[PDB]
Order: sequence, then structure tokens, then C-alpha cells
Amino acid sequence: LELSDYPWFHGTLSRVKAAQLVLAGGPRSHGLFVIRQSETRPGECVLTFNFQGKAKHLRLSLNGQCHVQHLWFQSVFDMLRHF
Amino acid sequence: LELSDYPWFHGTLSRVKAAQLVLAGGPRSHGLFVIRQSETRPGECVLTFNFQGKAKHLRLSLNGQCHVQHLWFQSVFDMLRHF
Amino acid sequence: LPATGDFMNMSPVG
Amino acid sequence: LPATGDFMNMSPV
Amino acid sequence: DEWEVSREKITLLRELGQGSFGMVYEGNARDIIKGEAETRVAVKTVNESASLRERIEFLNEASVMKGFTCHHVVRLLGVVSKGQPTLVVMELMAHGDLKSYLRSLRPEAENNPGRPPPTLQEMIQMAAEIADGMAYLNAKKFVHRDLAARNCMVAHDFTVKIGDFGMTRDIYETDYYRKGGKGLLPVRWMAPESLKDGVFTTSSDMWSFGVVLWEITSLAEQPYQGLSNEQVLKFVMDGGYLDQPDNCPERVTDLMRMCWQFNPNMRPTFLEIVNLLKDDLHPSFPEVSFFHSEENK
Amino acid sequence: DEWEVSREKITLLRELGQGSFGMVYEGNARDIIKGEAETRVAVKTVNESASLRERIEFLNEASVMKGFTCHHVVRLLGVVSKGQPTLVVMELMAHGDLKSYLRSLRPEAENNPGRPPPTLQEMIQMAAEIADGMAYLNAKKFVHRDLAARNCMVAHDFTVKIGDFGMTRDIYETDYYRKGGKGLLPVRWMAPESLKDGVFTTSSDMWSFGVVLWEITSLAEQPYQGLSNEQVLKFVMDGGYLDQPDNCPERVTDLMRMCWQFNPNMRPTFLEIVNLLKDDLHPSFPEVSFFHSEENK
Ligand SMILES: *NC(=O)CSP(=O)(O)OP(=O)(O)OP(=O)(O)OC[C@H]1O[C@@H](n2cnc3c(N)ncnc32)[C@H](O)[C@@H]1O
Ligand SMILES: *NC(=O)CSP(=O)(O)OP(=O)(O)OP(=O)(O)OC[C@H]1O[C@@H](n2cnc3c(N)ncnc32)[C@H](O)[C@@H]1O
Ligand SMILES: [Mn+2]
Ligand SMILES: [Mn+2]
Repeated sequence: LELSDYPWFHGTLSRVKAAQLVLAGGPRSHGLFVIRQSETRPGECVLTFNFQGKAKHLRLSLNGQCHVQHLWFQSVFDMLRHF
Repeated sequence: LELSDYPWFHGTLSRVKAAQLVLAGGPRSHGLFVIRQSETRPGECVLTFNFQGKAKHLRLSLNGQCHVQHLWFQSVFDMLRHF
Repeated sequence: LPATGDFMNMSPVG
Repeated sequence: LPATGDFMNMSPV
Repeated sequence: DEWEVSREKITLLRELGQGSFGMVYEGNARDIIKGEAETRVAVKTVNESASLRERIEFLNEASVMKGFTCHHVVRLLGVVSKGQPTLVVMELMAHGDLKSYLRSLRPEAENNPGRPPPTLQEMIQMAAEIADGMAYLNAKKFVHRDLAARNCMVAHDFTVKIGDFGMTRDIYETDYYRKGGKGLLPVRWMAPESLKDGVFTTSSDMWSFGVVLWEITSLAEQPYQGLSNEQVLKFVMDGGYLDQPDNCPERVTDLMRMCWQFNPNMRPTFLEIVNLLKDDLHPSFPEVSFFHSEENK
Repeated sequence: DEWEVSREKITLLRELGQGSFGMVYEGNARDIIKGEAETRVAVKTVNESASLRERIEFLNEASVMKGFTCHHVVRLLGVVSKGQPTLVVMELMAHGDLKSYLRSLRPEAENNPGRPPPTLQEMIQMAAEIADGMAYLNAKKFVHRDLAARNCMVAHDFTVKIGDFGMTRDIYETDYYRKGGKGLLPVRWMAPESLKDGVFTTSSDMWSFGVVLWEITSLAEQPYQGLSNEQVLKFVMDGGYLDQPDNCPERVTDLMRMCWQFNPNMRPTFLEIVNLLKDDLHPSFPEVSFFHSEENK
């Protein structure tokens, strides 16, 4: 029920480390992603993902009223786990 | 290249019709989603998706600088297409 | 003066 | 006065 | 902070009434509405001893009113957040709340104005006005959660409008709101599914609407008189519902019946309610209603 | 919008210089900086005949400067968007652009001030100041794409700062920017990979930095003099690079060599550049640099 309780959320994982994680597997793990706390903008989160083997970082407005967004990410993660 | 050119973008599709689209298939089509132009907030878009058979609507800040976000959605759509 | 009695502290039943 | 000659209209090679 | 207003532009005149955790004052506001030097307004406040939970609620009402623009919804005029006490400035409802107003009409009423109880016609006007205000709310994807006569306000011309948005919630994402923990709830006005599962929807608001109609036709009699909250809880959860008040017009009795269907999807929508009354309404209605508005697409 | 300023608080004095699609004026600004009655500033504008693509670029520069606060980056002071013409107010760089200033120092220069060419020391100062400004940019995840002496500005006290953010791009998402279509590019200042693939990074900016150093030690000589754009493209893409100017300090020659490594990952970073010069700099540097700031964590 909380950001901290989801498998796709990785707290303070570095952007550098996050990119590594989603790219280990190259274009094969295309789609893999993780959500982390921004290194630069405090309080904000970032969605780091693998697009065709390249790492991309998307700034989000996250961390109340964010439950449905959590559901969205859970569902994507669900499709992922099936690979 | 542009929002209009993606299969997951459905322009002016009503929120009511969008929910129907993602729910036709019940909990089986869990994860299915579409992006549409908000009916209420003009200029903004909405992400309508199926979570465990229930329809959810997420308001987005979309429509330059949105290319990577486009990539994100394309990748999820890519995982979908494989079901 | 305010209808404080119109409210009951509670949680859903089932 | 502006160094307009410092720019070339082009696309990657 | 586009709604912020200088505390200097505000002047409190008298006290209008006490709220559960604040005081409502009448006052003047300079340059709060372009085109007006000073405007008579209502000003909501919070007692210093008010709890955080109550402060959040107070701030919630203000916050949600910011996005509303409807003739049948009490209008937000401004806010003073810079330094306490915080002030919420809204339109002045000259005749106060509907409940209080309805009770004034009781023949025995010590404060009886000088007229008889509302007319079938007058009641339909109130009903459509309230339903129109709610329809706008629903259209904006908000569920009121506390529709009741005490929260309906009466204008100087007797136009009724929806007020008190403390419990209101944004349901844009799911079309419903689910409260899990404990909290102060207006049980006597709550639908069965809300009492049981803590789920609120435009349908539960419709149930409350039915209860308001009853309030109107019984001149603000206390609902479920006799029963205690827990009894009410059980009573309603088991299929029960209020009796028809004395001489209650059958047409209104029909609305109440539609409002109290046990299955939420069996109840009517606010738009449907207005549509059912559009013909027998004051000529001005079409000029102000949300229903006849271009927004209602 | 919190940057909006009343067009009345602005007064144009003279014309400073013509821009590619606008005119830059010097002027005064009343109460644009708390604590100052009037502040002398520079004001950028767009010609009526300017295309929308140019208007967007103009609005881009303003937009990006809003988030900057660095002693070595020309500062944004305010904007006037209410009714045309649109005005971008920024700090006035009393001694104009570095290129133009460097040429003034040529002995033959008709506008020669009254001093000799920059000192090794003076050059190191400029270099550190420029590198410091770029490091901040990089830290904020922006790639300049047009670093050159013409875009470096000189303050009244001769402090050099980074300016002209027309081509600047946010690269927070990928660490790079890729231009696919055609466009006006500063080829003589571009790195090989940029000319070939259209990819810009902090590394390509570093290449441009090397070129600026060359500009400094050659007194703004025209880079790749003789060759034509097309020739330069090929020459650089094939491993070529500028010669060392006359009497160029070898220490500076070392930096240029680091800047022109063919492999972008072989080039140094702006922080590294500053770190290499931190000792031999004016005492005030640590009080103003981004390098010695708390921000640089
Ligand atoms: N569940 C509940 O709604 C709480 S019981 P209540 O009797 O409705 O009062 P409460 O919500 O606690 O009181 P509130 O602060 O809403 O207001 C107290 C009295 O002030 C008058 N009032 C409120 N808003 C007004 C406006 N805009 N114009 C005129 N008068 C206004 C009412 O008399 C209300 O009873
Ligand atoms: N690729 C390019 O960068 C274009 S060649 P340029 O000579 O740098 O000119 P351009 O960018 O087209 O000119 P710009 O609009 O920047 O300005 C014209 C002249 O105005 C002066 N200027 C600009 N900002 C100034 C500030 N803040 N203070 C003083 N003077 C300023 C420059 O001298 C420029 O030549
Ligand atoms: Mn109330
Ligand atoms: Mn320039």
C-alpha cells in the first residue's frame, strides 16, 4: 500500500547504478524499469528504463493521491515479470 | 515521431468509451491502456488503464520534451502486443 | 449550535 | 555585425 | 496562490454562526471581485484549538472550491494564508442554511418568519437547484459525501446552493472513494454500501439527496428519530429506509424511492433528476443551471 | 511568470548590437533587483519579421536561464511577455563578448584599448571562469552546444561568463542530445562525433572549450582559416585539429590536447579543468565559483 512496499521501487539507488541495472541484459531486457528518488530534485522521483538497450530517465511528480499511479506501475511490472 | 503517430494514442476518445475499450476482456486484459486528450482539463492528456478488470484514469502532463515519455509508453505497449 | 451529533466516529462494517 | 558565417546549414554525415 | 488576498482587504462585521471547529463571520472585502469596491462576504475560520485533522479538512474545502464555477454551488472568493488565523472568503448566503430555514417554517417555530411551509412548487425548485449543483460536482469528478440540509445554503432570493466541501473528494481516477480507517461520518445520510464498505460514489450522494428531500418535506425533522447511530447503521444496512413525511407530495415520494434503491446502480443520476423537473421550474433556471449549460456536453 | 516585469519599469538607452534575429539594447530597469532603485541591464528583443522557429528559440533561452544561478553564467533578470515586443532582461556585460574583446587586444587593432595581449595568468583566469560556468551547466544537466568566444561575455571587471543559450538543451533524460534533421550548426567548434552523428554531450562542449582556448591564445583568429565548412567537416571527422597558435603557453597547449582527444570519453570534464587550475587563480575565485560551492556535492 506504500511506495516502499513495491518491488519496482528502489529508494536511493544512484542514477548511474539504476541505468546499469536496467541495461544489464542489453536490448533483450527492453522495457525493464525501476523507480528511484531523484538525486537532483529532492522529494521527486525518477523512472529509469531500458529502451532498446539504451537507458532513459523520466522525472516524475511522485511520493498521497499517488495510489493509482502505483497501480499503473505495478501493472507494468506485472507484464514484465512474465518474461 | 509525434503523439499522433503512436498506436496507443487515441486522440479525442471519450473517457467513457476509453474505459469500455480497456475493460472489454475483463481481468484478462489487465494492463491494457490508452492515452487520450482530457475531456475536462484542455491541453492535458489522460492515461486510462485496466487494473484487475477495473478501469483507472491517470491525469498526465503531456503533448516538445515529451519524446522520452513517448518511448516509455511505446515500450509498455510493446510488452502488451506480446499477449 | 453546530449539529455535532449528526456524525459518528466509525469504520466500515462488512 | 553578428557572426552568421560561423554557422552552416547541415545534417550529420 | 492566485486566490490569496491581503488580510487588510478583509474586515469582519459580525458573527454569522459557529461551526464545529471554527467560526463563520460576515464581513466586507475590498477589491475581491473586479468591478466591485467592497463586497459583502462570509468568512470561515479555524479555532486555535482545532486539530490538524480538522485543519486539513478546512484546507480541503477551500482547495476543492477553487475549481468550481456554478450558480448552484456556494462560490469561493478568496483565501488568506499568510500568517494565522487562516481565512476562507466565500459568497454570503443571506438566508443561511436550508435546515435552519426549513425549521423556521414550522408553524410552532419561535423564529417563524411570516409565511407558510414551502409549496410543492417551491420544493421542486429547491430540489432541481440542489440536483443541478450536485450534477456539476459529479461532472467535475468530485463526490460530496456530506449532502444534507444543514450543508445546503439559501441565497437572499431563496436560491438553494450546495455548500460545505470538507468531506468532498476527487474521484477522477476511479469514480469512487474508499475510506478504510475510522472517522466522523454523517451516518443518517449515508447509503448502505457506504456504511458497510466505506465506499462513496455519486450514487451514495444520490441517497443523501433522497434524505434531503425528506428533510425538506418534513421541515428538517431529525431523520431516523428514535434510533441511535448504531441502530441506524444496522437498520439501513439491512434494507431499511425512512417513512414518507405527512402529506408528502407523491411526486416527491417517487424521487425518494428512486434515491433509496438498495443497489446503487438502481438509483438515478443528478442529471436525470433535473431532466425530470426541467419543465416545472422558474423561467430563469435555463439561464443559470449547469444542466442547460454548454459545459454539459 | 514570477519573472514577469512591467514594461514601464524598463527604459532602453542605446543599441548594444545586432543579433541574428533581434536587437540587443542597453537600458535601465527600476526595482528589478530588490535593494536597487534602477539597474543597468541588457535587453534582448526579436524583430517583427522573425520566424516562429526563431521566436521559440528566443523563448527557450529565457526559459532555461530561469533555473540558473552562477557567477560565471550571464544572469537572467526578468521578462516582459505582456503584449509585444517581448523583452528578455539580463545582466549587462559591460565589455561585450570575449571574441570582440580579444581582437581589441591585437596590436594592429584600430580599437586597441591601451594594454597588451592577455597574460598567461589572465588566460588561466578566463579559462577557469569559463570552465566553471560550463561545469555548473553540466551539473544542471544541460549541454550548451555553442560554446565559443563570441558567446562568452566580459564583465566590467573582466570576469568572463557563459552566455547565449539558444542552442542549449536539457539532457537530464539521456546525458546526450541528438539532432537528426538539418539545421544551422557552429561546425568549426564542433566535435567529430557531433559532425558525424549529430550527438552532443558535455564531451562535445569540452571540444568547443578547447577551441575557445585556441581562440584566446590566437586573439580570436578565425579557426580553420582557409578551409571551407565542408573541408572542415571532413578534416575534423578524419582526425584533424587546429595548430598551436604563436607562442601559445604549453600549459594551455596541454589543455587543448586533452580537449581534442578523438574519443569523447578521453576528454576531461569541466570540473577536472577547474581542479587543474584552482591553485593559480584570483583569491576571490573560491568565493564565487560553482566548483568551491556547496552545490558541488
Ligand atoms: N457535517 C457537518 O457539515 C458539520 S455540522 P454544521 O451545522 O453544518 O456546521 P459546520 O459545517 O461546522 O459549520 P460551518 O462551519 O459550515 O458554518 C457554520 C454556520 O455558518 C453559516 N454559514 C456557513 N457558510 C455560510 C455562507 N457562505 N454564507 C452565510 N452563512 C454561512 C451557517 O449558518 C452555518 O450553520
Ligand atoms: N552562433 C551564435 O552564437 C551567433 S554569433 P553572435 O555574435 O554571438 O551573435 P548572436 O548570438 O546572434 O547575438 P546576440 O543576439 O546574443 O547579441 C548581439 C550582441 O549583443 C551583445 N550582448 C548580448 N547579450 C549581452 C549582455 N548581457 N550584455 C552585453 N552585451 C550583450 C553581444 O555583444 C552580441 O554581439
Ligand atoms: Mn456543515
Ligand atoms: Mn551568439
